Amino acid sequence: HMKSKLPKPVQDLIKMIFDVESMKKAMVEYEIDLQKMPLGKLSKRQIQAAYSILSEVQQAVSQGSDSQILDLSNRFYTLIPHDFGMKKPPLLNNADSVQAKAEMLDNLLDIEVAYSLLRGGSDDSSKDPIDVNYEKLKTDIKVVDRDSEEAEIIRKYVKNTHATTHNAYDLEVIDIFKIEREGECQRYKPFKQLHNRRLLWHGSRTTNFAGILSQGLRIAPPEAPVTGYMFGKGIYFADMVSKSANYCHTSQGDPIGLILLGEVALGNMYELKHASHISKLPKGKHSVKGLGKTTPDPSANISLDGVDVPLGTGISSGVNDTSLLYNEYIVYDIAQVNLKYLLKLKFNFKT
Ligand SMILES: CCN1CCN(C(=O)c2cc(Cn3c(=O)[nH]c(=O)c4ccccc43)ccc2F)CC1=O
Repeated sequence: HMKSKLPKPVQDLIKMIFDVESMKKAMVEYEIDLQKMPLGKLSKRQIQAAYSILSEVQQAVSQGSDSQILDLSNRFYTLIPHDFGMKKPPLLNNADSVQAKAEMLDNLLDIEVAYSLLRGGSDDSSKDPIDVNYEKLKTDIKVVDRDSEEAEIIRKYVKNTHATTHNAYDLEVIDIFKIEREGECQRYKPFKQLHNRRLLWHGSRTTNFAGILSQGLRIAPPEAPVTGYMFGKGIYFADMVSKSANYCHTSQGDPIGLILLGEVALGNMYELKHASHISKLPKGKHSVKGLGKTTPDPSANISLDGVDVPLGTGISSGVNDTSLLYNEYIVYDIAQVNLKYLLKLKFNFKT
């Protein structure tokens, strides 16, 4: 094949996110049986059906027996096969069980998209598959120069917003990509001049990124249990890098992670201290802010392309009885997100 004229950083990114064995490695981390439910048999209607059984388990938990729960728990394992041998699998009887399997199915949606791009489309041996797979993302990815002003601001955002409670690792920036998904700037047009636009982090495991770059950040479907998400079904962002970095699910056994910097149109924020499982905002509000105990210093805010970057050092917020150590931002219309950067990160675990 022609050998591909993309920059080396962009080529390594494509290999990373379209890695088939990584998708399998992620599936088994959720205790899925690849014998019964391999990567190829995975589909949206099975995932949605599973979500719905998870919604029924939510219902039985909210109204209090281990007899009826058993049947609902078993129907879930019927739809998404798990690896337990000749088993008796563990019972899904609490809110934690619901949250955990919801977060798995979230990931399965992104893996299904990644794999479907991989096995859809055309097969040309005279093209480098790196280029082939790059085109399927429908995203322009360019490497940012390490000396540029936007690189300096971004590295400072990474540097200044690592939390003391997440000090089991620290982060090096390897590559900074400027990204532009097809049609997203057009979709963002109604919110482009809205007040309170903020450049915020979103981390995910690397096996979600083909899905994210092709489909954008999305809302979990109607079938998903709204109780499974702290502030309902929306797109979640953080202003502290380490909080988002945790959702990469790096380890000593694979600490290369990817993280997004997106422009989020927050507008009039509906501020909350504790969990609230809503499927729609109250009138006049464009986002939810989960109020952190700590927050980046408001005096140290900086502008990048007319978007506030909250890159100050973490200080006290003056909020008392909150569930959240750090801030959290949720939007409930996918048109309120414009993804601007993607960072490849080097996790230095000190444990
Ligand atoms: C089905 C696709 N999907 C559902 C998962 N998703 C989210 O934004 C999302 C993400 C999380 C977890 N999470 C997360 O994965 N990354 C974060 O940076 C983050 C920051 C603050 C709070 C939660 C975070 C929890 C619920 C969610 F809905 C976007 C998304 O595209």
